Amino acid sequence: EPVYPDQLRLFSLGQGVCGDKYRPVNREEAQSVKSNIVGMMGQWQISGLANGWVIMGPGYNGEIKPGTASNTWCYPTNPVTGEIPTLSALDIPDGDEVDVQWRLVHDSANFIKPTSYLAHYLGYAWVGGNHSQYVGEDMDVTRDGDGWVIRGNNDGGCDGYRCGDKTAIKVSNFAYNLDPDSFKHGDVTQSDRQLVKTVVGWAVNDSDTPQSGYDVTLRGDTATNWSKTNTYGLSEKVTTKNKFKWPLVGETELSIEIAANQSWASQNGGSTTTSLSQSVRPTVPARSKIPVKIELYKADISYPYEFKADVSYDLTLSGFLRWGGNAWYTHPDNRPNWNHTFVIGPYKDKASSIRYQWDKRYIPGEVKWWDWNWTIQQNGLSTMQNNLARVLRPVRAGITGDFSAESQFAGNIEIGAPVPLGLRLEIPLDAQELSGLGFNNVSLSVTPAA
Amino acid sequence: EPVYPDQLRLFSLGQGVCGDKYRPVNREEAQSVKSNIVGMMGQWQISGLANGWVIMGPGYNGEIKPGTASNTWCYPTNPVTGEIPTLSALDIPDGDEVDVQWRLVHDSANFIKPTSYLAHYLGYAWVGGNHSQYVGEDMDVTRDGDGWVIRGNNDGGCDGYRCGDKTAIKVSNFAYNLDPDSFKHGDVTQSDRQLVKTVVGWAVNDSDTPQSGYDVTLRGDTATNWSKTNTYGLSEKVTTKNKFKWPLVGETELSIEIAANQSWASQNGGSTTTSLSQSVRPTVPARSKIPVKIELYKADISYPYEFKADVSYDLTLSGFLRWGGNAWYTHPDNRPNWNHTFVIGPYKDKASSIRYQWDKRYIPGEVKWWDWNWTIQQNGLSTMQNNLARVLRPVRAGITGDFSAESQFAGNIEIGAPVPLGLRLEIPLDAQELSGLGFNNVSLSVTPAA
Ligand SMILES: O=P(O)(O)OC[C@H]1O[C@H](O)[C@@H](O)[C@@H](O)[C@@H]1O
Ligand SMILES: O=P(O)(O)OC[C@H]1O[C@H](O)[C@@H](O)[C@@H](O)[C@@H]1O
Repeated sequence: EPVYPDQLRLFSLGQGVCGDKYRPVNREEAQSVKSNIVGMMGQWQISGLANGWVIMGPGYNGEIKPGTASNTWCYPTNPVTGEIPTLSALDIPDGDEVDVQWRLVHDSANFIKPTSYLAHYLGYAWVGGNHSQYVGEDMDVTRDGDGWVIRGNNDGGCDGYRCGDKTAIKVSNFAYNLDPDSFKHGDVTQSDRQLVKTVVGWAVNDSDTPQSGYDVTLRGDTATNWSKTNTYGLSEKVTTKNKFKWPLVGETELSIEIAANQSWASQNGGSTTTSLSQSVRPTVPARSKIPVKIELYKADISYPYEFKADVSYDLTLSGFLRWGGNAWYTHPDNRPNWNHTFVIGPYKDKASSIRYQWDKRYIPGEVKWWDWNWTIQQNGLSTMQNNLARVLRPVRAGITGDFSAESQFAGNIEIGAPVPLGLRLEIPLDAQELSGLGFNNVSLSVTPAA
Repeated sequence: EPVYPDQLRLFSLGQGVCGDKYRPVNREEAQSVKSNIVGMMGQWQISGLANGWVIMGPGYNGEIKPGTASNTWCYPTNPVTGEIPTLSALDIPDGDEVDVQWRLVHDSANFIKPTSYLAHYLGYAWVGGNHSQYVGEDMDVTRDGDGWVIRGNNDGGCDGYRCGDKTAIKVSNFAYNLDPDSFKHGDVTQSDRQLVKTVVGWAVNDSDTPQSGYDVTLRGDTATNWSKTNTYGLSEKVTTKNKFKWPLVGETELSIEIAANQSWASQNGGSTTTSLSQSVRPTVPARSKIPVKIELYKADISYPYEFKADVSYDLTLSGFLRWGGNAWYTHPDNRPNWNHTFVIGPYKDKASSIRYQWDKRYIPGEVKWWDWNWTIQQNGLSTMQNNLARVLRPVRAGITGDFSAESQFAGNIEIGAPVPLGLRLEIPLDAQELSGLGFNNVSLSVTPAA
């Protein structure tokens, strides 16, 4: 009965019209998940709803009001019910890699219990230590190269058929993707925008024609010099998927690009040369000159910073599958030894994706791995939704350090009131002082706007 | 010449087909704005791109690959160009409201210049004081009953036609919206999650056939206590637009609801009954009892928290429009007194929103206030873009203080494997003892899942 916004589909077939298998979303349903729908919309997008209503984009504040639209937000006549909720992220503060993983995989409520449950619901046998009669208790977490293994304790002996063969949950292949958008910074340790030099003068119009087609344009270059630290080692293994420019704090401007596919901890500063470029379209009255000034600045900035890195890992379940109750699509009854890897994080393929397999579980052709319906048959839709929501809970780790920059730049060429006496400049540029100041190859040139 | 996510439109018109005036987005362009496109997509939606490529929705990690789809992501053959960039937030350090307003309107480079320039680009006369030849200089900032007034110093004489009639920029109707997603916190002052009692016992199936039709259900209730402080008083005037759950720090799951349209400072919390209602539908074999166990915990967390509140305000330009040079759509030529207000912040209506006007500038019927194509022609596109980008640059204020919570709760009901001898329970519950631990009206009962 809840509308799942991740199942909406937009059609462009004319007023109130959906493609085969879809039907228009109504004003009340769209109200119930309103921020999800708007967030799936373009700034000024206006899309239709049932029965003469439209929802508007974030630029209009996601307003729902009567109106007509040739494109319509639609919802399946046969939606997939019982989606797996997405829980709030679990944030792990910055530390060394081993310590960050440890806080993750040794957490009984958020990792050991959920994943052991998962094993157990799929029919994996013996998911717990010998010191508990409950699933995912008495579980030893031990290092395995760059990951970990969690497996019931095996001290002393046991009963049960093959009871010594505990199921293992191997956590490996951790990756950490830094999210630029998660940037945050503590108090500005140091800040100041300092007027270093002013370049001042005149542009004259020596002619009868009121000159006004020309750009006047500053050129030249300077440096941004920056550095950062990394408080812990996890930074050695952290990357960012796409390059981004270091974010703007306050009234400064830097040219720092962080690069993709390269250690966070191996990008600790350096000197990139920003570029001077300002232009200005002045209109100059009948044989008059105009005052012209360009302010040159240096700026320092420094603060502690925090980004968050999305942690992903592979979870491999290994053990035998029980006679007369397991969830492999072929329902083997011979207790074969099994190994399956689920990718916990960004999707890699169908076989390794609980979300895919679960969302498609009513499509017979798609069921080539686990039989999720069987697990619902066993435990109820509820229990599975909540277990899987926990298993899939997003994990982030804090990546921290101190940041520091200084850069130089030029303000906008500023233009004054025209006073009376193909445009001409009279704005002295002391190449040598500027160069001494750090402003190199500076040049002022006049050229046409068309 | 980047692709503007805003101008993307999805068409469902068969493989490869766009609506008139649009063209398919190619795989390189999809790639450059991937997260934008993916965020407009159903979980498993697959959508066409140029030349037999497709992009897949978030469930598939935004993957781009060869494929066919009957809907297509398109882009205009003639896009609207020069979108006003969106700069990162200007961050004002927490203070009283008077401190936050003071800091904002007195900021020359971030407020006085850009607003002064904007008024000058629109044709307002004399945006500047007597003691400077430049726009947005020698500007007095005075208080006008409530908000502010920025206006050229008018002391001693001035030259120029009508030069005593200085344009004024007034700041007023401030508001402050807490952005929940801007959360960060300081040192996690104190944390801990402690077992206070284990309830154990049995559930019996005395009947001859297996039993799967009963929920075993825990009831009762516990208090949750949380408190927050407010370092400053801007907090009295902050609101959130929508309710949100206090965020999850640490491992701890606590339930807290910040309500909309209610002062931040008015919600420092207190004590809130939460229920322990919990349920499980076990399957007990013929003639058997399962071991049962419920764990009871207390947890507490505390820390300095920090959220950012968006500052929004009305910006009113008052002065006369120059003869032979203004942006009002009718281009008046009689130096009329003009007052116009823009809403710097969430959209309210067309007249008072720069972004809307800017973006719709090429629709002659939508030009009923300012002529932004004329501003572009007069000053150049880069210059207006950069100017408007400074005037629309988000301003935020830090909302800080201390957070603390105590909570009690039960782990899920756990079930052991069936051992041989609706459904019967022998699980002790000492009314008193439990109450002394902060667990009230505790009960365990069995009912039909129907
Ligand atoms: O019934 P199966 O397939 O042999 O499972 C073998 C074992 O699996 C589970 O882990 C437990 O219930 C054991 O007591 C059981 O004997
Ligand atoms: O005569 P107008 O064009 O109405 O403008 C009057 C004055 O306005 C502006 O502030 C300046 O450009 C002046 O040089 C001009 O004299």
